[PDB]
Amino acid sequence: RQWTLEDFDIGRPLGKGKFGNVYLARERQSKFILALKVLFKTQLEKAGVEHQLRREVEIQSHLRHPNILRLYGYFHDATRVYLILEYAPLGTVYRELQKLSRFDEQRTATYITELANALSYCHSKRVIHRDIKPENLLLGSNGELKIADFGWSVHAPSGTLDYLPPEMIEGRMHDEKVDLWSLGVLCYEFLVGMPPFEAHTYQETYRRISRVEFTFPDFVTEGARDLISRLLKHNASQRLTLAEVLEHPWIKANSS
Ligand SMILES: O=C(Nc1cccc(Cl)c1)Nc1ncc(CCNc2ncnc3ccsc23)s1
Repeated sequence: RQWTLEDFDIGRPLGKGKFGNVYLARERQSKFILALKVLFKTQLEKAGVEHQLRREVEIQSHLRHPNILRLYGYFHDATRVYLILEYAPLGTVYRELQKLSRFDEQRTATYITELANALSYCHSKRVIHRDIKPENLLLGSNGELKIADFGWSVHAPSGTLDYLPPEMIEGRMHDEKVDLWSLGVLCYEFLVGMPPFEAHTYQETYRRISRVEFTFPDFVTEGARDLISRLLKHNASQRLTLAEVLEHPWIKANSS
């Protein structure tokens, strides 16, 4: 179907960045509710990202998983590009973490399981996400995690610095293990309420990631310390596999 903007009723903003806003939308004919992200062509070409966008759409025509948000298609006009997305009724994990401050051990491990299942599938098709962070994790109507925004994704091998591994911040070669590090940064932020290498400047953060300089607060349990520490390894190969995450005593104990 050759979609046009007139096929939709547009509703409230769902979110917004400086690439474009996301709006609630309803397809006029079916009454189907979805999300429309409105990207400006000027912004995309002035940043030379039009190719990464074209690849995202292409990657998202193949990926089908309950824990990956759907990109149903796209259409353009004179000035803007419109992405046709699955609506995530419970919003972002980013907003949920701001509200709750931090996540208990049970909801953390459940998210990490859902994220690990999504990434396991992605890594099978040789797709690496590279941009795992709370703002790209959204919540389905049953509170289930969905990974979103495949714009920075690539086939392996190939904002803030908080979630990026050493091999990536140092402009070097990298593979799947990128997502494995980001999963460990997430586990930590879920539990603590802030990411492990947080600093007030880009340059302090960069120093902390490459030297892997992080400490745990008192309340983090030994099983969680163990998971996170086996994930946040400078040497990519030493890290841990998704299968080792999913079969981890802490995940098994606490995941629902
Ligand atoms: O942005 C891109 N690609 C992109 C953008 C700019 C440049 C390039 Cl190169 C690529 N892709 C995305 N895929 C999913 C996205 C999530 C949109 N947000 C939401 N979607 C559904 N429900 C809710 C509810 C709360 S927010 C929200 S964004």
